[PDB]
Amino acid sequence: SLQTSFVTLDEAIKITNRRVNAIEHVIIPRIERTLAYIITELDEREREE
Amino acid sequence: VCLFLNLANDPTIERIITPRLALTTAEFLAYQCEKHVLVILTDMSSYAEALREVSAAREEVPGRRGFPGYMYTDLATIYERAGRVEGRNGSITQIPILTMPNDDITHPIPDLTGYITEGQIYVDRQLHNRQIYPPINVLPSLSRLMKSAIGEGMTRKDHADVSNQLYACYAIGKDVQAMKAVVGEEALTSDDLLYLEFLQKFEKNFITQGPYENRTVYETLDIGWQLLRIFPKEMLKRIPQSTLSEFYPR
Amino acid sequence: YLSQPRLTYKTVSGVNGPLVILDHVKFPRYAEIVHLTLPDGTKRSGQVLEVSGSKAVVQVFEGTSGIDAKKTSCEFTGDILRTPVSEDMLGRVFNGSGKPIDRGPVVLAEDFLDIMGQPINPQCRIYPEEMIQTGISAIDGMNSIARGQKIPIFSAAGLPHNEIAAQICRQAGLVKKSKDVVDYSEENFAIVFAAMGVNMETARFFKSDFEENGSMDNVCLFLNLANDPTIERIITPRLALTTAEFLAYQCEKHVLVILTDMSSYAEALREVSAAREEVPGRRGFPGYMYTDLATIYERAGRVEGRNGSITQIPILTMPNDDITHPIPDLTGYITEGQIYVDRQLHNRQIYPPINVLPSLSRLMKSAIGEGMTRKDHADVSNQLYACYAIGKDVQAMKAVVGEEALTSDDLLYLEFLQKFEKNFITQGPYENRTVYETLDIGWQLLRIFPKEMLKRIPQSTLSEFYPR
Amino acid sequence: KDRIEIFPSRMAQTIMKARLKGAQTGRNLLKKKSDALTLRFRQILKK
Repeated sequence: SLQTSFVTLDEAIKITNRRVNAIEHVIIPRIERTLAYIITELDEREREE
Repeated sequence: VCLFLNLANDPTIERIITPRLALTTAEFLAYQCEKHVLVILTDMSSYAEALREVSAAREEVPGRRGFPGYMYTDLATIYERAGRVEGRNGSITQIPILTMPNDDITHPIPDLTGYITEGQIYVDRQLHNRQIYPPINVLPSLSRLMKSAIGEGMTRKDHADVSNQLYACYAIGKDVQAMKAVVGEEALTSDDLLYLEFLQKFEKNFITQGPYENRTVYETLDIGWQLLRIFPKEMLKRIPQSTLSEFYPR
Repeated sequence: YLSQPRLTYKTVSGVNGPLVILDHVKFPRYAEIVHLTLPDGTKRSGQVLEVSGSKAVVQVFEGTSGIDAKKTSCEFTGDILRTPVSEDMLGRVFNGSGKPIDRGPVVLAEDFLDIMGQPINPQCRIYPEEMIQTGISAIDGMNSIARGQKIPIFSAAGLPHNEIAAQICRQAGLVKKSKDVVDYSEENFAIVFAAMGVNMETARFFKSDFEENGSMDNVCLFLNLANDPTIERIITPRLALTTAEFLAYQCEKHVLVILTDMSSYAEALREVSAAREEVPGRRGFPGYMYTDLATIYERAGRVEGRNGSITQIPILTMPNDDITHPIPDLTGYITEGQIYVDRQLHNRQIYPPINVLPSLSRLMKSAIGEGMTRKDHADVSNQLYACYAIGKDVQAMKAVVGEEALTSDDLLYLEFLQKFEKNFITQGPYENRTVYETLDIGWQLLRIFPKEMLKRIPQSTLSEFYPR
Repeated sequence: KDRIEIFPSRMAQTIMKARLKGAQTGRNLLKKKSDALTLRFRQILKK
């Protein structure tokens, strides 16, 4: 019983770790850069007026 | 058929009068010859551009995006030339079109056009990218008068609920596509595969018509029901059981 | 002093918007108060905005409407605005302009002062040396307010910050009673409250509540409904501050000024700027908003050689709950400390919805101490904060880890969370808790665990307080 | 790819800040699950 649980829990940990890693090294920088660009554009538009 | 062509190499300023002549002729044909007429105005973006140019020439105090503040008033003067009249028989049915700068819904021109007129059809780009024609996204399309223009005798007792339910299924299907993009099939279940299949067959059978495909409204409701049959009658909530007891089984 | 007769003009070279331009005025000066009389007999006040040779411009307070060219009198005063300050103003109620509205008499002025005030010498500043009690257990225990500290209260549209303000008003005071009540009877504390940019329901609610609490004998009240002229919005604070100054440094009292809805102040100032034709600054707000809020906030503290103090608790709303909006940004920069309210906590039906996790303070270390309070305060605060943070993040953990894998100590942390939100924070509108009651409840909540988990408390105080 | 396709605006600033906050909360919640899973792994291999 112990060994069965171990063998399945290994791949469970692997998929969870892959998900958290992909989340922390793909989407967050992308959103942050988009927000930087948005702030810049808003500033431009106000200054023209 | 009567025309008013204004090519792109013509003088720019005469755009501000071109639609007015057409609408004046339309009013005459509506209320002096008692004929039902359909108006079509094209490339209103150029019309807005001409207004911008004449305004910037006069050095007036400007508005959003460089456009004059009074755009809404002028567009109100142009669009409200439509409707029917007591004691008369003719009518004006106006269908303008316009282009979207950079596909931004919140651009001032389309915003004001949605605000004055009665909704949108929204030829969508992504559907066109998949060779779909007419590439129209039904989800943002709005038509206020449709609610009372349908019913028993006018079109049929069986019009509204089909429409509302199909709208709801489309919305939920796009939601499922978004959630799949977030995660994937691993956490989903059978029903999500069904909704995605529904989306596929709805973009296959409902929207896509062809350059000469002339459909009839009763046949259209038949197709709507054929699409609705993909699911059980129980999962549907918008449609009362009353219509299902008469038109679901087949 | 002044003995010359006043002038009056029947010259109107034009009117535009909220302004009235005239000319042929003899030796005009800036910021001179001007009266007006219309054809129909109405009287309106105003101020001088622009002056250029014999040309003058006056912004009419009450709003321009129906001012003829030829039939209009315009008397001049020759003096800047001056307030009739007086100690006896306590127990009264006024409008923005200072006219009484409670069926009472005009103030028999005891002294006249400049509305603008004067900067206070940094040499004669005195650091705060002691705390106060506001009546809120959540605020006193977790976040001390010294004498002379400037702590704002960030809120948003749709929250019950006004009720919190009223609660603070009807219960604010001192805790000198540590040693004896006999020496505590010498009370010299008062409150001045400036409701500004307030709708009618809230104005009536304030008046009724203040009258109900029975302590109106030491409360001055200023009201400026949103109907009243927009310029009176930016004159109410100056009157309130001048009164607070006169009471603090000429009566040696301990005054607590509470300002409401500084966003409306900002909006009124914006409108004045735009009417004055000046170029806009950042976000449409004027550039010198920083200097203006500075000259409003900086009138407080303590003065060497005078037994008195001024404490400021401004309130304001954050548009769109945006913490980087300029108004809260500048307010945070100028002032010391900050207190939050959180939407979720109000949405948990918890009153007062005070979110202590992002709430800070700047003078807590020196406001409290042996003598002025018990010796068991700072460690208790640190322990409560640490326990609560553990409990909240631990609830976040159990949300996915499952409640079955939790240890028993984990259940103790959850128990601490629920009891802390059930009793310490929730008080009810009239449960007047003191500081000592607050620390009693804090120790009782800490009793759940053994002293071993309580690793922020020194063992010396553990041998004394923990086994109670 | 490097920028989520939307027209810049203030409303867009609100929605993107909200989406960033959602991603952060998801990351923290995943970290907690990973903590529990590695605890189970260690306790299984304990003895």
